[PDB]
Amino acid sequence: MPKGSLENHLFRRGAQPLTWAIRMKVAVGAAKGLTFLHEAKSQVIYRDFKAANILLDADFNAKLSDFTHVSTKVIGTHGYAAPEYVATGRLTAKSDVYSFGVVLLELISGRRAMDNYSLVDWATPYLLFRIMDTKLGGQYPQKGAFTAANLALQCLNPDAKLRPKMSEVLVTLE
Amino acid sequence: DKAKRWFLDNGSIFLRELVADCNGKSIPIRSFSPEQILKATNNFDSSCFVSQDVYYKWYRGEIEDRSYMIKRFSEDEITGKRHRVKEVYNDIVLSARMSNHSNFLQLLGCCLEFPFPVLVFEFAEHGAMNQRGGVIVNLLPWSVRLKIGKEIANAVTYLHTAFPKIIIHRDVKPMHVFLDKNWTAKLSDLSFSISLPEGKSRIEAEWVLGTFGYIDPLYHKTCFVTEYTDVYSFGICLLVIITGKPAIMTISDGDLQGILSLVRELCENGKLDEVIDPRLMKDITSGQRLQVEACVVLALRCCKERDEDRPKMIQVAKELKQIEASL
Amino acid sequence: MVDAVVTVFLEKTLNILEEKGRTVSDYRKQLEDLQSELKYMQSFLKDAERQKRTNETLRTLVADLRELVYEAEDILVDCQLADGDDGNEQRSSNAWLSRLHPARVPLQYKKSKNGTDRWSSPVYDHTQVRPELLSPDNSWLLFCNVAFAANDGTCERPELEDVGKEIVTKCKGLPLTIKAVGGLLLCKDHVYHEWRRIAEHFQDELRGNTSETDNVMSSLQLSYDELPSHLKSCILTLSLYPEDCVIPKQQLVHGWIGEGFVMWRNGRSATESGEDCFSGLTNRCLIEVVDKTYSGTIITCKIHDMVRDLVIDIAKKDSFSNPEGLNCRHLGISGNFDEKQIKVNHKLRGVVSTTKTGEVNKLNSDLAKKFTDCKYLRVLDISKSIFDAPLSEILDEIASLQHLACLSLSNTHPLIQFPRSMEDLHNLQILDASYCQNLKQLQPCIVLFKKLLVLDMTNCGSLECFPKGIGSLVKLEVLLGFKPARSNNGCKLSEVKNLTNLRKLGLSLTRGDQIEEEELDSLINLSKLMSISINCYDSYGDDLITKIDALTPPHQLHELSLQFYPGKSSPSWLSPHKLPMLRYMSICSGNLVKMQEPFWGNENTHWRIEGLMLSSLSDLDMDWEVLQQSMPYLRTVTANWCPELESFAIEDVGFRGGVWMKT
Repeated sequence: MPKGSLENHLFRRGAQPLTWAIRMKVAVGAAKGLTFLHEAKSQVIYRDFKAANILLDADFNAKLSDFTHVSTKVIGTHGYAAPEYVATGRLTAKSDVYSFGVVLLELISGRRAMDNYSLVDWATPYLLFRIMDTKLGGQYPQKGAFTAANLALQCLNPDAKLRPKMSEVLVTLE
Repeated sequence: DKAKRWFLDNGSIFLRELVADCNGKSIPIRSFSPEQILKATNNFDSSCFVSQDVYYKWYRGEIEDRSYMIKRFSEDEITGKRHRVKEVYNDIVLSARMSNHSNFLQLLGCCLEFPFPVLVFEFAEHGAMNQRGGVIVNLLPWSVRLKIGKEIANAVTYLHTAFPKIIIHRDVKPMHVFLDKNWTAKLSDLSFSISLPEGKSRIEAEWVLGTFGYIDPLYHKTCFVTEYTDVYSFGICLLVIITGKPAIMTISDGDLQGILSLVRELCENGKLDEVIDPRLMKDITSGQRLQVEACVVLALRCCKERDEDRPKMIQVAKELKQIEASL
Repeated sequence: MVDAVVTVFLEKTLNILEEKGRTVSDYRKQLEDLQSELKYMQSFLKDAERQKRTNETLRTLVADLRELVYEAEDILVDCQLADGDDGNEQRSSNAWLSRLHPARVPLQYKKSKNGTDRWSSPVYDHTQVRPELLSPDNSWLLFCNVAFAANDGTCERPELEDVGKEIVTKCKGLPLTIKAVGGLLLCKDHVYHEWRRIAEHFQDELRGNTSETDNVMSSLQLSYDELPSHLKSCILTLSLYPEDCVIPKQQLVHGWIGEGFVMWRNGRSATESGEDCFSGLTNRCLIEVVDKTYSGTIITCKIHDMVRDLVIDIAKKDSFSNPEGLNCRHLGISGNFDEKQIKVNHKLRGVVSTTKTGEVNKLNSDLAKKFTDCKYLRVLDISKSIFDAPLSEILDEIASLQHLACLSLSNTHPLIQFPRSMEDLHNLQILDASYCQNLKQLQPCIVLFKKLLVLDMTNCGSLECFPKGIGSLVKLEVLLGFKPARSNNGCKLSEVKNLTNLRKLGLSLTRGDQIEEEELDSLINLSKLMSISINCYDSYGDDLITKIDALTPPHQLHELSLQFYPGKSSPSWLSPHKLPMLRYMSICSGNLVKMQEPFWGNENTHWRIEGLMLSSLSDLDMDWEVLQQSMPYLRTVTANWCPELESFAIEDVGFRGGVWMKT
């Protein structure tokens, strides 16, 4: 194990100041890996896209690795899961796109979906209200992050007819 | 044989869980013999089988002069997991303690020389309600649909309200709700239940469990089972009654449909006159399509995403019993 | 507890003198010359057991006197069930008949100046409710409420009120002490100088404490022994319960009545004296009421901590309980607390199981064999227990345990057969296996011993449903779970006509042929029958309710409680016209849609009842004002789970039961 995952660095219990704007570069490295991981084949759905699988290397390389009726649901144990991985059961590409959108919503912000209300309940209202992150000082004036924020907004749409895709999410980010 | 030490073990932890639940002040349970219950179930493999589930298989059976429903438990699916074996005895003693309502599928005994307590119940004359309706080879009318509506609702609010501690079972499917000759909804198998302690109605669910489609997305997303957890999973349990359509539903292309996905967009679009299980359009439904519209607006209002706006099961029971006023 | 045991001894003799089947001897004339001096002793033994306090020299002698009163009643027990040449015990009594009074020569002056109670019977529900300490102008009005409590606690003749100020000002107005010394002062209330006596008896023990936790610790050891000794022996045995468990009276009242702490000769036999002495002991506020039924009968009850350690160290200074130290009276098995294996000893008056409402004493097969190692173990009730072997072949050694009078094997699962070691026991004055859902056979050897008082086989489905001739016994006062049998089978109601002593009985009905046509009139001439209960749990065929309907009860009743009744109408005998003086009524879970108009029948006849339960039943449609105009006498109506009923009073009669008191 190189360093541990993103919440092993960002959420490392309210400590470890992250970086400047390479968290977007970590996220696009994750997407660059995942696109030939699961779309350069005929069809693969990643089944497990959550921040406890996105690990980090020495140069902060987010190389993803190591990933039927089941009653105890476990796939997407928090808000990583999709609104139609509530009613369907079939793992489509919208589920991996939606979990990628919520980990991007994490990496611009730095808040998980726990309850003392979740990330969707506060992201789509608080919109310019792009003053959402308060840990960093250089988070605001980069202003490609408003484009990435609207990308997360268009990525966290509920319906599966106007989706993004893991290939064309690199275009709006770079 | 080793059926005796099977009895000595399961009676031990049965009595333990029963007196831990309700102080040993039980209901008239009565035991049976394998020569009785095996001839009842016809050795577990017949057409007197009713319906599968994960832990258990509902059968029909017949002891002398009287048929019954029987519930087994799949030993091969339980015997290695300790949360399952501590869950199943909560299931049977919670149904035993719960039989004091005339709307739960009341208990007649439990037979314990097995490895796991294959337990009898009374005999509702129809079969299990499947994810459409009556499973005996035949449709069921409209008045019994609303009747089994409020007779699911008051039973599940007996689950929520009736005790010092409140208990949830977090999957009210329409697969569970059985059905007798007098057309009442003897709800069964209180079998995926957590017992959360007193005062507070909000506990962190240690696993997260039960019947995809019927998850209550807030319990999906936050991993804590709560006072509102069944309010979603009853609501589409109402809607499976109304549309007659399963929760894992396809239309020609790989099951991208729950009923809650259909209805809340079909309301402003279709004006609600397509959600009423159209094979029950040979019913006349003269003025009682208004109570159909009322109960489906009720169902979507108790299935929404801000759980503070949801009614609680006492209010859903009061409202869907007061929409009886068409009579 | 020296005063406590002399009364049960002399009342045991007062019962057993009238047999006169053994008169040509010497050891039967000496009983009158054994009780005559004890009638002399109990004139001063009460004050001797409080001059006991702050004096060691009476613990040298009268403790041994107490421990030989048990010996004296025990050899009398040996003479009772001897049935042979028991001529060796004529000098065993003479070993102490010439030796008690050498301990009374030290009792020559310590007075220098009745086994039943009078104030036990009327009960007065005293539980009215920094908030601990109060002013003497606020303590004293509530102390009059607790203390007098007969005229709703008022102040009639002022000569009793300055003394009414002087006790409560010593204890500074802390609550449960004024509760205890009010509960004592229910009783006498006659004259001034008796309160001057107990006022000095309260004043002297406060001269040497100077600590509020030592100023209230004994503030009621005087109200422990200024009360009649048959209930003084009755409070002390509930020390054998842990710190805040809630004690059920169908364990400890049976524990009292089994080994004999409750006395009766005047007709009113068994539970009507047991709950009498319990209700008296709760008038004295030693025991507080936890739970009510609809009917106001009491179920479970708790203590306070600072009085339970008082009765604990009374037991410590009494050689009674906490058997860490072998000279103790009777064992209390609690939940996994007796891995020491409290050894076999002859002293050993009994045992009682005790749990904290939610646990199980896991207890091995060896210590039930240690139970049957005893000889004189007159209560044996192992209630909330599990076992690694069936109770049949581990309680099969009760043939060596003859003089038993109590066993409540309730909620104990390996009980597939009552043992065939139960023929040659002859007292066995109560038994019940209540709520025990596994009894494949209830043996016909219990039709032999003619004196059992309770017989609860209640809420237990699995049963062949009785032995044959249950009318051959006469002294059954409470028989819950009768279950009449089939035609060439078991028991019938037509022979329980032969009973007359019953008060609370129960019976479950499944088919139509448990009852029978000429058997339907079997409950008219039950004289003092008081509360029939019914659990018609099953009806596969409708033949049960078609001819249940003329099973008339005794006209005298107190608590009619039928709890399933699968008929859709009323049973059509429940009327003021057919049962006039019934007090309490309860309908539990069934499917009775409406009732006959002969349920009400109010042309001149009204219910004259007092409480009503309509609990969990998805069938009814009645009206509240109809129930007022039909039932003019009510305290409460506890109805909780019954819809199509919302014309009734309380806020959700389908879902949450307001008990609906009357103002």
